[PDB]
Amino acid sequence: ENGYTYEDYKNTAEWLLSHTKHRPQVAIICGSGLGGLTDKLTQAQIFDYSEIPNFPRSTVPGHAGRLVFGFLNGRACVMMQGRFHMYEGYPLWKVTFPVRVFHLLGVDTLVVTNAAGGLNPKFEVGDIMLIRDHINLPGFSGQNPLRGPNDERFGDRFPAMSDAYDRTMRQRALSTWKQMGEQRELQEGTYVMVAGPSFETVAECRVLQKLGADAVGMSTVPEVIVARHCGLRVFGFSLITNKVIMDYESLEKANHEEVLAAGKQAAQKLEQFVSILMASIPLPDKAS
Amino acid sequence: ENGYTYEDYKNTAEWLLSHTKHRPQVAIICGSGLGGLTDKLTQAQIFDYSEIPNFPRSTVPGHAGRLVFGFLNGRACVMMQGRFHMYEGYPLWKVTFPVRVFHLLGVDTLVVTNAAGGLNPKFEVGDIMLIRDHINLPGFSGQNPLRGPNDERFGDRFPAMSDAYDRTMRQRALSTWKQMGEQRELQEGTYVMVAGPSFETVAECRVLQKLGADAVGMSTVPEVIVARHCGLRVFGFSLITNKVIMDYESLEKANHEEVLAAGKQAAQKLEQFVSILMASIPLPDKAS
Amino acid sequence: ENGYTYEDYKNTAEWLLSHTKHRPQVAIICGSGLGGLTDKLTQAQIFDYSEIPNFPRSTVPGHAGRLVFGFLNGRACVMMQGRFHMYEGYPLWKVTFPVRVFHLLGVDTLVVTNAAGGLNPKFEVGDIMLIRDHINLPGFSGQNPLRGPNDERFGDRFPAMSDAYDRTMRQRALSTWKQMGEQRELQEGTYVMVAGPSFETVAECRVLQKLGADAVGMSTVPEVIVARHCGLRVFGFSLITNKVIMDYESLEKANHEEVLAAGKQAAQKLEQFVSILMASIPLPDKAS
Ligand SMILES: Nc1nc2[nH]cnc2c(=O)[nH]1
Ligand SMILES: Nc1nc2[nH]cnc2c(=O)[nH]1
Ligand SMILES: Nc1nc2[nH]cnc2c(=O)[nH]1
Repeated sequence: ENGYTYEDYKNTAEWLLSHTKHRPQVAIICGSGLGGLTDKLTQAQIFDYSEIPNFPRSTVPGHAGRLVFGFLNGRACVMMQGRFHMYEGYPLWKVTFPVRVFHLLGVDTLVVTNAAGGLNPKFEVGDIMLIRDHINLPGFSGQNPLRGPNDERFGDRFPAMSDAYDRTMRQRALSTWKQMGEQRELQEGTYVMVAGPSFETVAECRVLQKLGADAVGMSTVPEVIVARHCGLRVFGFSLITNKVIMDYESLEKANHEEVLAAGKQAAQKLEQFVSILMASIPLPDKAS
Repeated sequence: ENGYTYEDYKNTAEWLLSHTKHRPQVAIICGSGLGGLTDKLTQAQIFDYSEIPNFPRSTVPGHAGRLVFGFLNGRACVMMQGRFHMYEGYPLWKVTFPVRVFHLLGVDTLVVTNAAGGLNPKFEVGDIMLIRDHINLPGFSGQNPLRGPNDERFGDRFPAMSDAYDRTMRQRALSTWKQMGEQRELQEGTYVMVAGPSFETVAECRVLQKLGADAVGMSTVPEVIVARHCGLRVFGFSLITNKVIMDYESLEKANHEEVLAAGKQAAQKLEQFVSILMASIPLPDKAS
Repeated sequence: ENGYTYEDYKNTAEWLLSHTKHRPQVAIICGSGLGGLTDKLTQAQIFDYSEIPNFPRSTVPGHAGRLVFGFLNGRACVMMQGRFHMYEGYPLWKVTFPVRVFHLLGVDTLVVTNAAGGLNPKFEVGDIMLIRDHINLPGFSGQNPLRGPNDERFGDRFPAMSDAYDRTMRQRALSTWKQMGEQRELQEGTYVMVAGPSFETVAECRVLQKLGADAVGMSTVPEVIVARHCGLRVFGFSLITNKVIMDYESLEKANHEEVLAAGKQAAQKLEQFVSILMASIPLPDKAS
């Protein structure tokens, strides 16, 4: 919304289109440490956020912030390596800008990935959690990417989000995990978005737990919301990079070298899993 | 606050006053589908938000956004048909502007109405819920209409809200429902304001439930707060237009054609009920 | 962050330094009614917020808003009498500005004090609560003082806050309370920051209770967060000035004359307690 006008999304979509032979069907948003997925593309055309018109450039990253087009396991993709977060200063209408243009490019599905902390006791670090639902803490307070006058050309005023995370895709995902003969199971739960850049206190770790959250993070939710408003099929995963909740002798506290989640090894596992699912995402062709 | 200065409220009050023979004692804010209450006025003087000076115009509505003066069942009213919401972009000091000017017009009571979703299991759609209390989610985070320097000419710095919804008015309301010989009872509970324009996920529907909320909505609370700061008697109702909370087979999801709450029929029931209560609201005359 | 640049904190630190013979080791932030602690200083050099460069002046206070340097029970202090709150309009990067400059002055410890309402049933007004942890409601929604690009010269991007309130200092504080032979014990619990200037409804008083909060307030948390990001040892107390949570016959409601907490008497008790603890805060000298 604000700051951006429809023609803005229009000019950015047309520009990209006229600058790439590619026409994407699936946009993929890589979470921290899941950018290597871009290595899995064939015929990649890399665009630096900066080159792309109204596209929000990176506050610091950049060189870990690019939009790369290609083909992944059957599908025509567009991967955003290095996503925007509101903790970096971007208003939510800049953070979710990409999604609006992906819609105008022709994208019909959005797989969003992220790194998150483990709230559910079952979860072990390294785990992967299929996002079945979410709790939008910023949104309850006004920080919803849809705020402002609504463009009925994109969507409705009051979109429902109870059915956000595609049921089929999540079923097919659970099945694909099994068909791969995977040992540690594909977990599943509610992701709670929290804004601030600092990590949580035990007291905070307990309210999110009490609220029903399984993994906590600082992104995804805004993009899921504007994806859905546009009518995109959405599904995502969370790479549990850590976990906490004990005043009673924390013995640790986290920082960032912790948010690696077995680094390469565990990240590679999501990257291939995600690539395997390209086959399981419906062709626009109708494929009947 | 911000954007508005006292003389602004002053000029808007004086202008309206000098433009209307009417001097209101009760301001009524109509929720979605409760604008027909304006049909119940006698000697209506209709002002388009736009004509009124510093008055925030409607982002899209307008022609469902007007301030109409008149008499309703004994009382001298001023009804706002088409209220402002923060999900439309209005900062909370624009959303609650009317209340500040109604105070300067002479208003001493404010009946606020709204449409809300049912969180309490008891509630059936079509129901009416007497607002006994509220949970201000945006306010916990900073989105409180009172934020900014405080004008002691309007009120205190730290107004108490534990006694927001007038006890007497709510008693008289419960009684009036019974005197009307009403079948389905007048429900009563805590209203939780949530900002974002999109509707809630099941996971979100469960935190609001856990927090103690009975009906969820996206307005009222900001206006109740600035009404009280001014010293106005406040009371309101919620037209339960829908209800949800089940990951375990939602089978539905809502949108907006759902938020009708038996449309006309149920809305008419609140509109007359509200008109009947004009008799039950104390005359400034002291009436002793 | 925003609005302020590093050189800004730099110029304000150097200016103060060049304007005071003093070099502080402990910054103390006085809560409502705890400003008399400034009376306990020796060799005080008082600076009006206004005189100090980029320093946010007071929205109304001022004459209850000053930065006074001196010595308190062994330590070289800098006390902020009259702290900034976001309910007054200050963006969180103005509210927490002092802390950033105190860091540049040489401060290594920050004792923050505040007045709060009692959520825990045990607490009696007049009580003092050692802040062992907190729940940052504004931060969950985006209102975190660290938001914006991160200055690695001050700290990391994702600072941990699970270990915010210094364990040792809190142990030494508990001990000092006992060594003083104090009757009513030094309480301890989780402080929940809430923004809005108005006070809470019973319904709101119950969510904070359910969330695990022991005392509710409208400050401290933002400053604790930026203090920690800088690497400062932080510890604080809360003067329980009141308490509520009963729809079922509130019988009272609060306002501000209530937030006195036995005024002088109870405030004096925290002021001396705080002064006694100067001895218990480690000299930068290493003191080995
Ligand atoms: N807020 C938050 N975000 C995370 N991202 C990865 N781990 C965490 C965590 O523990 N907390
Ligand atoms: N947030 C919200 N607002 C509503 N207004 C009417 N129904 C609803 C609902 O289900 N949710
Ligand atoms: N929010 C809030 N702040 C306080 N500060 C002192 N008492 C209170 C209280 O009851 N509520």
